[PDB]
Amino acid sequence: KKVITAFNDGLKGGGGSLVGGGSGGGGSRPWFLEYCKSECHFYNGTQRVRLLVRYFYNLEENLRFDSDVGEFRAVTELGRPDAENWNSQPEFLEQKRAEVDTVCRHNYEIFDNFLVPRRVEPTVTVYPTKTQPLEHHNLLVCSVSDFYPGNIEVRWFRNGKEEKTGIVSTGLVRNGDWTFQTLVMLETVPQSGEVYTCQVEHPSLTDPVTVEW
Amino acid sequence: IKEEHTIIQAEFYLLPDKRGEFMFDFDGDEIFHVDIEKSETIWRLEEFAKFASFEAQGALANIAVDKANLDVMKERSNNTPDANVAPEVTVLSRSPVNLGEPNILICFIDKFSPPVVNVTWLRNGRPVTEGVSETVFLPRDDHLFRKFHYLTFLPSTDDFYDCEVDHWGLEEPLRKHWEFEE
Repeated sequence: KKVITAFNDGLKGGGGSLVGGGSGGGGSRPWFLEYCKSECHFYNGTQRVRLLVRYFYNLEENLRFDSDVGEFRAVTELGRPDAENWNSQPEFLEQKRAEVDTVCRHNYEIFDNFLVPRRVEPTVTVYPTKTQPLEHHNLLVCSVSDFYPGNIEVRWFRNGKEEKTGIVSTGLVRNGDWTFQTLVMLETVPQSGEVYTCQVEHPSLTDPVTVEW
Repeated sequence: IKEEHTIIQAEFYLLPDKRGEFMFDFDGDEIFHVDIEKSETIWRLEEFAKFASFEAQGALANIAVDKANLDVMKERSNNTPDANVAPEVTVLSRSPVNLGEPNILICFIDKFSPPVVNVTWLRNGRPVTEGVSETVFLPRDDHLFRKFHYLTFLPSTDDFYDCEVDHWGLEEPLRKHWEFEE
């Protein structure tokens, strides 16, 4: 069973301060947050990878480590002492520089076995929506839900004619539990012979999915 | 082909609440997070557990470093705090709603900081405490956070639901309303 590795956090040092940073608020309950995001960017699996570490103090990103640079770089003056301090530590620098390999590439290989290949087929359904006396433009709804990954194509057709106008959508909606959903609506006033169609394409399917109304 | 993906190790320590967090993100979804007080790896989806493991102790070690670092930052900035950033709240169903068919309501809390919020699901005006769950604070592309709260329910025209969210950045709690609508 493969073990996922974590990124190593360097210790910051004191001894100095900056002249009053900034609030932009006041009166509110004071809070203090040390937040770090170590991001592995895979441009094509492990073939091309960039590591980007980002440090935040409250609402401000103040320090960054871009594997293409090979050193820490201050984003705001609040992170400069850490950049200078850590950049003068060859051992730490070598460890960080190697993480694109010991953490990013290492963990991808693990996740490539179950996250990269995850596939959940969508459920497609079409249905009208208004208030009965359509009055103005009517609305046809193509509901596509419960799918993964997010890459999906949802197109409306008017007698084999792809509607490139009158489209109203929720866009890609992330449910937070590894599934997505979306509603792609077409504004049009129906006509029996004139049939509307929803075509859905996704990497979990073999052939497009169509639904007529 | 080409496999474009992003994996993120997100961690933080917050004062004065004395709360930390350590999680992993894959393309915007949580893989797992570590329960700091129990030193245990919690997978977002149970099925993930059989494909890998993570030594929880590594997260606790990191959190201890973030904690020490927070004091250095507070000192370096002369304890100068920022404004609290209130969240946007959205309530939607997980799947198309059909009367009598079990479904899930999602309360999506977005773009806020600090990473702390009080959330309450109300069914017909009364707090619901069973059939609910939530995620930890999830990273965004910027410096802000998002979170998901869930409520299992049975669609009916006699009910209405609310997701009440309170955050230090809000003047008063925010109550987002949701009702079945064929």
